Amino acid sequence: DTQVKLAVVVKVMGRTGSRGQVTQVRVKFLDDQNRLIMRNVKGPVREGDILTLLESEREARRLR
Amino acid sequence: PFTKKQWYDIKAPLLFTSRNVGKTLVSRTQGTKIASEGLKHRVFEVSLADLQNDEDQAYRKIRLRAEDVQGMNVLTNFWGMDFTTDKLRSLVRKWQTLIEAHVDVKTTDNYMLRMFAIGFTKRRPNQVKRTCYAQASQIRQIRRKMVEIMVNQAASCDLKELVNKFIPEVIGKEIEKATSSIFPLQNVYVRKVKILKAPKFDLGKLMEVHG
Amino acid sequence: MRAKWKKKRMRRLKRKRRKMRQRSK
Amino acid sequence: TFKRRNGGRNKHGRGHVKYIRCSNCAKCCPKDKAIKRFLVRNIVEQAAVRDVQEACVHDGYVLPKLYAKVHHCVSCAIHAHIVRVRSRENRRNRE
Amino acid sequence: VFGVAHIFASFNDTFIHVTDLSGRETLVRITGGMKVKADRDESSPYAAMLASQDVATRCKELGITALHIKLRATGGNKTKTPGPGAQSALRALARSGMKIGRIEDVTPVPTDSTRRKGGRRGRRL
RNA sequence: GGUGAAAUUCUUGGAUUUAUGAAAGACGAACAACUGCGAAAGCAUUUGCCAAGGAUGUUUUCAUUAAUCAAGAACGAAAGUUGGGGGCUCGAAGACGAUCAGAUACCGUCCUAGUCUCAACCAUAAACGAUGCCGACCAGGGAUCGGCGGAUGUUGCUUAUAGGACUCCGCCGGCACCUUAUGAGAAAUCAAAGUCUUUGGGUUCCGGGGGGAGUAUGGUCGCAAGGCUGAAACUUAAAGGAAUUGA
RNA sequence: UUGUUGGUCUUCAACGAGGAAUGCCUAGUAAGCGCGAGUCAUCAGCUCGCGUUGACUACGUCCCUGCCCUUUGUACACACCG
RNA sequence: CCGACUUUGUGAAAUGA
RNA sequence: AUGUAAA
RNA sequence: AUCAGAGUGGCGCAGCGGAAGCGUGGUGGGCCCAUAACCCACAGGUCCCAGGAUCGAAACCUGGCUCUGAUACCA
Ligand SMILES: [Mg+2]
Ligand SMILES: [Mg+2]
Ligand SMILES: [Mg+2]
Ligand SMILES: [Mg+2]
Ligand SMILES: [Mg+2]
Ligand SMILES: [Mg+2]
Ligand SMILES: [Mg+2]
Ligand SMILES: [Mg+2]
Ligand SMILES: [Mg+2]
Ligand SMILES: [Mg+2]
Ligand SMILES: [Mg+2]
Ligand SMILES: [Mg+2]
Ligand SMILES: [Mg+2]
Ligand SMILES: [Mg+2]
Ligand SMILES: [Mg+2]
Ligand SMILES: [Mg+2]
Ligand SMILES: [Mg+2]
Ligand SMILES: [Mg+2]
Ligand SMILES: [Zn+2]
Repeated sequence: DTQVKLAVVVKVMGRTGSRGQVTQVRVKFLDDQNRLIMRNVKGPVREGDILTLLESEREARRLR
Repeated sequence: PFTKKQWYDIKAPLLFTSRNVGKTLVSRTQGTKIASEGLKHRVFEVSLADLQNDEDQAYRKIRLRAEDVQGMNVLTNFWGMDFTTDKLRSLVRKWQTLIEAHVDVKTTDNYMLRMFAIGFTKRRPNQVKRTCYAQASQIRQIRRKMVEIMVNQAASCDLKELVNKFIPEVIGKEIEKATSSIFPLQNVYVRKVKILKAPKFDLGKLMEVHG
Repeated sequence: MRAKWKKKRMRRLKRKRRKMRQRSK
Repeated sequence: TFKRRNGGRNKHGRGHVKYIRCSNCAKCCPKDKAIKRFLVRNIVEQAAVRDVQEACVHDGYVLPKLYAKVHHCVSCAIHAHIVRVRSRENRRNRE
Repeated sequence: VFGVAHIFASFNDTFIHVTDLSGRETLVRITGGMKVKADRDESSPYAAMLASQDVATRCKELGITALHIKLRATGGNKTKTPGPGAQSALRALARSGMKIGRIEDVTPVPTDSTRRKGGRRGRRL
């Protein structure tokens, strides 16, 4: 029973993927605002977007 | 499945400042698989940082031997020591010489053990030369000094005073004070003290060191 | 290694030519 | 044609150099020819270091570090981009 | 109250092995492949994520509150670089609710080892 | 376990993992290098012993005793051979599981000989610096290895100094490297492959287009594998080296 | 005439959104809808123009196919279909 | 080859009753 | 994997 | 000479009456510049020749053909 948690995209680091189709962003957690994690995001995403996030403790790695 | 397990309190001898290094557990004492005599020889792996309440000695793991239990309270005596691998790999680097030695020692208490010593030359200040190598005969000379000094410091009373020479790093800091006439040898140490063959149980001998 | 394996072929062939001579000796 | 001055290995004054094993394919290449890097990595990368200083029981504790001297052959070094094919002129420098 | 977490972090799999302070009794041994369907997922860092979450829960349900970590690679005559699951296991096993006492690498490193699998030219693929 | 993914394989007769310990045999990490020694092959744990060795130093000796060397001789990696010891790891052959059209291969598991040691053979490697050996001259520099000489200036040393480490300067003898043609070269490149048509220091070996071929035959050595010595017939107009542009 | 075409009544097929594969397209664009011209004595399912209605997706990447530059390798030059 | 009884006595512990 | 003899 | 065994897709072969397939081969697309290879579809046969019984045969029995394998010994 994970409770879906929220983040804001502070900066868009890049655009990874074989076909360059998974944005790699750096998210900051709303519920406790000192946790910043690098995640993968698909589709158009800009700065300040709020992302719902089912499972939290996974993170990506630079140029995944 | 984990309900027939009782914990036990591992308490270290009086030659260490801190006590109660940890908690072990055994199956409840039956007969034929009695717990007390059944295990009786745990070898715990505990750093010396939490036995001296410091962080300068965060390296220098001590391995301690469980040798008796007294009423839900596990006695212990020293059984050996070593560096942490991060420590040793941090010390050993390029562009210098690594010096090592080893000796068998029989302390007055009927214990046989082995000493491993290690050393590394210094770059003196103003040394413009990129490297610091000895010349394979001074290596042998200071290896011979380490042998002589370490056996000299040994042939003492007991593991008590031997280990309390270990604790303040006696051996190292009077290896270079014995050989700064050949090379400085920054980071002289004793990596490993291997207790080869202990004499016997000797509960009385245990008791005053471990009270 | 075409050079090496040509050498090995001639080694085998010369061994077999030798055998035919210890036959017709 | 001779591709390099020293042959890709620094062997002068010797006749035989003890071989070693590539850390990836285990190929036996001489110790003076293998691409040898002394990698010293953190136990965890810097995005997970605050989170372990928030879990170390005793304060003032510093993270250990992985020291390891990895060896590669030329094949695996090229393939994994440890080293790269450089121009005829840039090839020579050792910096 | 202290335990010891032997994190065997090789490739192809990852082991998280918790014992008492002596190494003679395994309180819990959760394996990355116990928590996935794929014989290729068995080595990914995610497998170590959740297989460490369950270590933490079965560790709270046994009592020991702080943990001496001891990481270890394949060792011997093989790689000495921990598998992908090492850092994932530490990351998840610290933040799932737990206390880490002391980190240390106990990977087997030989003074010099026996001959290594692969032959002279080695694995050429 | 293993891989990209698999399966062969091990496993509730408790594998994998953890700790303690014992046996076996192998290997000697990191230190470890444009570093040393060795005639080359080669030689990295410790101490002892045994002989040997280059350099350095020398106001010691002999006095040309020297250089290179057909015949002849010593050593000569790995493999391999005869026979003991050992039998960990790894592993030709062999057997499997994959892949594939095939897969007698690369990949994964088991593995014999072998890997190790002894006694005795063998005599070849891209045995390489693809660069014989001794000698002289010629261009510059900083490194570094060993020895020696000279500097004051600090040692977590030294009953004080000397000496050891370190800084500076110079000699020899090493292993090399960086810059430049005024040189050489087909150029690549080379401070020795220079001092070559302005051609001559000495000496040994060795090549005469490509194949046939290090083959046949003869000899000789070897237990054998093979080694050393080694043609012809015929065929061919190119084969080959270096560098340029393009693909 | 092997019915040029256009009407009228009747005849009322397959086709249930199409396998492997593959094409075109980034804003009045795709797609839907008609008109005009070319051909023409007649025949427009075509081609070239024209407007009408009017979007989803993306604002990327070198993974597939290719292109340009540099480096590198080459036993290729009719040039890797070597 | 192994099983039981017999020579075959003594006391001690741990598991079944 | 491979690539007219038809110049 | 007797006695078994087997005659099934183009080839080698599976089949237990309701009743026909497997690999491969062939035919048509697809990928490729083109051929393989690979992906997707398509069509198969006088179930050796001639009878019978059997709801129901290629199978079951029998007659005819062709190959193969055995046994043909004491004198
Ligand atoms: Mg030398
Ligand atoms: Mg060699
Ligand atoms: Mg077990
Ligand atoms: Mg040296
Ligand atoms: Mg060593
Ligand atoms: Mg030769
Ligand atoms: Mg030669
Ligand atoms: Mg000097
Ligand atoms: Mg000729
Ligand atoms: Mg050429
Ligand atoms: Mg018209
Ligand atoms: Mg037309
Ligand atoms: Mg296309
Ligand atoms: Mg040509
Ligand atoms: Mg081709
Ligand atoms: Mg062909
Ligand atoms: Mg076809
Ligand atoms: Mg085709
Ligand atoms: Zn490799």
